[PDB]
Amino acid sequence: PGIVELPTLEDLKVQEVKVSSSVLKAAAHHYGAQCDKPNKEFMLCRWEEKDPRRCLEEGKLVNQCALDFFRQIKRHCAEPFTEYWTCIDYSGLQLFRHCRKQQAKFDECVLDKLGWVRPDLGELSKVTKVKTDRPLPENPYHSRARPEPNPEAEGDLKPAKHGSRLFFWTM
Amino acid sequence: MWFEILPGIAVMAACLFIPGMATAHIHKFTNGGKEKRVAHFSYQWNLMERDRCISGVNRYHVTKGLENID
Repeated sequence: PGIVELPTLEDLKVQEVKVSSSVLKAAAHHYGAQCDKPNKEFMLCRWEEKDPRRCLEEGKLVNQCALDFFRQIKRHCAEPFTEYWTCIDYSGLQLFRHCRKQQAKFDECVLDKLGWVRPDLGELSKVTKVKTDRPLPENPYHSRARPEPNPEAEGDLKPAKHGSRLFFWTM
Repeated sequence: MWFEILPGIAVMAACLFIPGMATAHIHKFTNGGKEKRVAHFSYQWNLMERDRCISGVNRYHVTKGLENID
């Protein structure tokens, strides 16, 4: 049925984040509220294009933008960050309700050195009007042409010519 | 007297007590200090497999922070 052409191995070398889950989830909200610009249009690319291959250009940017956020903490209160994310992992659910004191310590540090405020409840869960440059695909499913529907029935009803016309029956 | 129930029932207080100690201690031992990560849904399992894959040493229970990121 054809060619399954896919991107080469050349473009699949991004500076992959080397962190673990706990440190990923320890920041989470601040990372989500400070790196939304590359997240939104890339995810919008994932939905609109309906194909992973066409969103490689945005796929690397979100990973790259993560590093700029991540190393920004290293030049700042990363020691409170280490104490935080090294206390989250100890819980099996990776739950924040048991690490509230370090939640404050990370928040109070990031509040003034950088200014990333704590996202209020429900703020992340919000549809956003992400600006984009790419035009919308003409057919995201690459749908082919459509069969022409059968001609529509019309015309005023007329009495059945010569009645029932079934064997000898008339009228 | 009635206190003679205590050392006979204390065996239960030892029998039904070490399984929790065995599990809890080995959970910290098998998973290296931290308790075993639970995955009741596919998202948590995807997190664990990512942690195991990123570990390099190929264990989910060893985590790396900002030190690798340069």
